[PDB]
Amino acid sequence: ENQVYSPVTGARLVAGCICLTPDKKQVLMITSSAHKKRWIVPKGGVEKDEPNYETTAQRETWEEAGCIGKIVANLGTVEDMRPPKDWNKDIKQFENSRKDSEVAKHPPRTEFHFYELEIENLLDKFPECHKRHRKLYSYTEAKQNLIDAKRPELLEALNRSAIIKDD
Ligand SMILES: [Mg+2]
Repeated sequence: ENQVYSPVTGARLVAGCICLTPDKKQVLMITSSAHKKRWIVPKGGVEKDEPNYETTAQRETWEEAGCIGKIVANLGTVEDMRPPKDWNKDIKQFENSRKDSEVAKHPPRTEFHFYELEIENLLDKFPECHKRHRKLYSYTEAKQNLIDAKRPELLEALNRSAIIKDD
């Protein structure tokens, strides 16, 4: 009941960080709690008392990755467009238009507000440090992790960052 939702779409409002090394060659990823073998980036629900998305983003980056640094860019918004859980056994599923196919119209699950952070410190002890792993990855490696994790929206956030893509 601390959770904030879009007054328009009902999507849950979430903020997180693309945390880059000063040389911009690697990004910090954490293992998912829902899927322990899948590598994602730190993010979490904005809480009712938080005054801005930067606050949520830096709180989640500390709670989930033991990462501290400074926000150096606003990477804007991306949306979790994954269908509902009930969808799989539904009657109508897809919409087709002559030269393309799309999944049937639905509201986003989540609206993500992402910021790029320059890592200033990684600490060995942090709130979720026994419940998650956290590791730096080059662009090529991070990109493959996020496809494997089935999170293209997190890949879109990574691609807006200043991470060096010429590995
Ligand atoms: Mg989270």
